[PDB]
Amino acid sequence: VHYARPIIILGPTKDRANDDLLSEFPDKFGSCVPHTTRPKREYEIDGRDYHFVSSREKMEKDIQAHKFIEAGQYNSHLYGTSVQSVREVAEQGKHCILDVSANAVRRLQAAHLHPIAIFIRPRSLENVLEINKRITEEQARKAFDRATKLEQEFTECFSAIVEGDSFEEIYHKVKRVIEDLSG
Amino acid sequence: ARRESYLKATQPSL
Repeated sequence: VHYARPIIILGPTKDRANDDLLSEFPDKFGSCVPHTTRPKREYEIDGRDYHFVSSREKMEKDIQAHKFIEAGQYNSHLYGTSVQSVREVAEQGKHCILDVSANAVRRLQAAHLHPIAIFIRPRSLENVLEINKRITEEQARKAFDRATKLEQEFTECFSAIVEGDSFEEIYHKVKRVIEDLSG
Repeated sequence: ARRESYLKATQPSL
């Protein structure tokens, strides 16, 4: 089996693009599961909702030993996506579709996992409204501002920058981008 | 497949 590079899509509509790749090509795209020290709720399922960690000290040590591409605290419990969880998907020859922040890109590269980082760049506020038709003007201005700051601060880590007048255009480009950079 | 707990932990207000 050949290693498949993990994927981090960023920018407006990245979550729709993530869901679409998984639902269209389940043979080439997969997901991994985050870790948490929060205790498991009865209905939750270990290895499915989270990898539930019983020792907060254990997770703290692993975070400091760089075992996570992303980690943080909420409601006094730890949360993170582990290097190994990405590696397992990649080793099985599937692109791991990651829903992580841009700071994870550098951590994935430093962990030698060779990510594909794709930035969907809005051309303007109006372009945001073209490609996401379910949001208010305010939400679109917030998305546009976030994308401007994202590009200003993280443009050096992008594998590809994609643009378009509709989500369909962006999605076709995203798929074509992944095929070009994987071969 | 959003995990709201996870997103709050990893996207803290700065």
